[PDB]
Amino acid sequence: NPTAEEVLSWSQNFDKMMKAPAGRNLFREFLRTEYSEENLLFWLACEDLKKEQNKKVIEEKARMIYEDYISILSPKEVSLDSRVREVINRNLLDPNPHMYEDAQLQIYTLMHRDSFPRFLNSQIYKSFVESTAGS
Ligand SMILES: [Ca+2]
Ligand SMILES: [Ca+2]
Repeated sequence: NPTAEEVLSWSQNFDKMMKAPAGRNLFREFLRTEYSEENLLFWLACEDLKKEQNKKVIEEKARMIYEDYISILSPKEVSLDSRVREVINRNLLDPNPHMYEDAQLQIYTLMHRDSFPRFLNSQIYKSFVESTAGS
């Protein structure tokens, strides 16, 4: 169960927050307030895919990820460099569970550099810290 001090410690360590299930859930709540939650949803989907070996499951999950977050027509599309997308598009024709690893790192970095600082300045972050303090 995350304490006030744990929630506060995340302000100096994005990696620590992202390792914590509560860190990811609290961050997600914030991201939805600024309509950038697709980045984290994609990141989580990629984490889940990496744990699969069954070919049908890999195919179905890889294609779902593409359709939800990669296709230029998806409403939950994430922002990726053209070289990353090119390699994804080739891999889509023969899916493997590591095919989103580069895109995952790109989106992690985006979250770290762009939305994370805004999280730390948000009233919702203040309220998270204060909701777990026993004062
Ligand atoms: Ca959005
Ligand atoms: Ca396999």
